[PDB]
Amino acid sequence: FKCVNSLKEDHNQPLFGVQFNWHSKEGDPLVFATVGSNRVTLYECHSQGEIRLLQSYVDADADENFYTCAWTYDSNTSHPLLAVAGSRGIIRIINPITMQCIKHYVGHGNAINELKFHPRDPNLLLSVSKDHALRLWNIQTDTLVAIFGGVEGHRDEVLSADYDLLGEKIMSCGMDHSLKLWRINSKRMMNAIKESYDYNPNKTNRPFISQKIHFPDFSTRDIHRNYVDCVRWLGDLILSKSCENAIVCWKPGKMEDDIDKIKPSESNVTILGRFDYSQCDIWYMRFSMDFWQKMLALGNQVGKLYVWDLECTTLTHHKCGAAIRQTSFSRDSSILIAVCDDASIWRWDR
Ligand SMILES: CS(=O)(=O)c1ccc(-c2cnc(NCc3cccc4c3CCO4)n3cnnc23)cc1
Ligand SMILES: [Mg+2]
Ligand SMILES: [Mg+2]
Ligand SMILES: [Mg+2]
Repeated sequence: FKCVNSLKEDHNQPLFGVQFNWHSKEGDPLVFATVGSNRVTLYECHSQGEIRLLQSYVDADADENFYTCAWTYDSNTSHPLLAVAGSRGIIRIINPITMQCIKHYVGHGNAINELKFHPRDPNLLLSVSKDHALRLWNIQTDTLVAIFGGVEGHRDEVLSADYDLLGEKIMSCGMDHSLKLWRINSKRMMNAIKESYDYNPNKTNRPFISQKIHFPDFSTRDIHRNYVDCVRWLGDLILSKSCENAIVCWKPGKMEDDIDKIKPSESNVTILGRFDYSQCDIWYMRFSMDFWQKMLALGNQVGKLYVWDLECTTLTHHKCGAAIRQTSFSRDSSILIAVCDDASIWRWDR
């Protein structure tokens, strides 16, 4: 990788999120979104390292602090859509063509730390919050499908979550040092999703009733000893990190235990490997994988970018010295974008 370009957003506030739109065809514009301050900005990647500013969304609330964004598409037209959220605990769905807010969802008792769209169902949006819960939304019918949390749910702020490859299950993590598994392919969750598609408030005076999932399908506090701020699936395996200068690769149960045979009382975990690095011991630092899950990237607190081949390399620039909060690879993995605490954006080309 070579650093081909960089820019600084005029708001001068930290950028906490960056996502390339992976829902565009080959030959279509390479677009990425950044989120920082109360702003959402779209950029287009062109040849010879050129970055073109497309549009900017500025939230009506000046006190909003966007922490996360995630792309989807409208199933009927294939038109892209962008979901954003942060400190206000409000999810906003933005039309990226006009950069206008189409709709909003309220419900979480606090800030939203991460948003993820179901890998198969583009209408299924997952949010994780400081209120200790995860929420699954159906954005086609504007319904709250399920709330994951309660007694045996997270006991502190949820920082991250990820769906597995097929979207049959979710792994979540947070400030309680725990990683929790929630199956959404159960008869209960499959019926709840089916019911959310039939719901329409114009044909009934009764509200749609959300599933209250109080119990995870697996839980562990034996991987990390501090806030777990990033979790991703790698097939049936899990990649997770805390502020202990390591990304841990692990699985629930014993070495040969099938993840779909695991009982909720499973007390074993198996560590399969570790990706070690330096100076990334502050909270709220996200790692990312390319579409192919062949590369793993993580920025550190002094602007160094670590890249590992999943099938190490350190990317540095003398002008890049602020914490890299999040990175995103373009769908073809030819471009890696890093966003920083000083509102700076860095473009690395393969
Ligand atoms: C020192 S400072 O500049 O004043 C500052 C201020 C706020 C935050 C902050 C960032 N991000 C989130 N949530 C999203 C999140 C969650 C897990 C990992 C992760 C992210 C974003 C990048 O990596 N926050 C929730 N509460 N505060 C925060 C960090 C530093
Ligand atoms: Mg084996
Ligand atoms: Mg299976
Ligand atoms: Mg063990």
